[PDB]
Amino acid sequence: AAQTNAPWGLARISSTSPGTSTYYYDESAGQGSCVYVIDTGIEASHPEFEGRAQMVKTYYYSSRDGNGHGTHCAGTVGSRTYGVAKKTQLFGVKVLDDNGSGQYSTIIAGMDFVASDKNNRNCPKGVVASLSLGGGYSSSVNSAAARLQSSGVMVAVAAGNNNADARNYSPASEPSVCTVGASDRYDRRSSFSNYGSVLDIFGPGTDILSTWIGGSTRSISGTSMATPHVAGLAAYLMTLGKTTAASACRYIADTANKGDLSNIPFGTVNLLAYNNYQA
Repeated sequence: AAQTNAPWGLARISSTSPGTSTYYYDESAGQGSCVYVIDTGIEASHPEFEGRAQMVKTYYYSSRDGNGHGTHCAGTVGSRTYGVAKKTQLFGVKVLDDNGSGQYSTIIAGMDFVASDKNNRNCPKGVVASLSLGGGYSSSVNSAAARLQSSGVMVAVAAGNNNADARNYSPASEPSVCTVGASDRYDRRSSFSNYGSVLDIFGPGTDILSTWIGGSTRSISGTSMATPHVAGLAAYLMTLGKTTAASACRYIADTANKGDLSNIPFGTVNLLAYNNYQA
């Protein structure tokens, strides 16, 4: 399948070159997979989600996304126009308040929630979790991410936006999950992207158009935007049967575009997520 005039990040993930604008992908499109977006919520009524999104858990007075961040990330995973895996099922877990903030205890509870809740959902092609959040190093936060991964969920987490080594941030620093840095449309490391040996992969993160609350759209930047590209890619590849939740991060690194990004610090992987789809 070909989506013309796609957001640059979608085109990038199906291309061996920057500078194109059509997204190419197998029509299976993540059907039969599920992606949990652990964030500020998801505006599930947005036409872009086509009834495939739902809130399953909140720790606050509402499950609605009063911020936009979670809706944007969910849109990059799976919206019809802005999403990588256009037929996946999206499940929202609201661990962040409408200011985008959350206690680590709440975030940990949300991760353990997903590890159990997947057993209440129909995801025959596999389960992914996208975590566009983080703060300073916490062994307990890392352990929760490790448990979620161990339970059979492909966990993708943001590297962070400090232009610093991600070893000092959580869950970015957890070795067993997939830690995602950000790049721009010219294949440069995004100016804010964290780096370091703990990163597994880069995805598009600068000037990313996606869904927003109020039935709208907007372009924003962050490792929060790169992470759902990788989460959606994992769901798409799992639906194709090419990999599993336990092996998808490694498979994405195996099949990435290699050596094509600029301003990658010595010791950080130079790997850009790529779907290897041959039309």
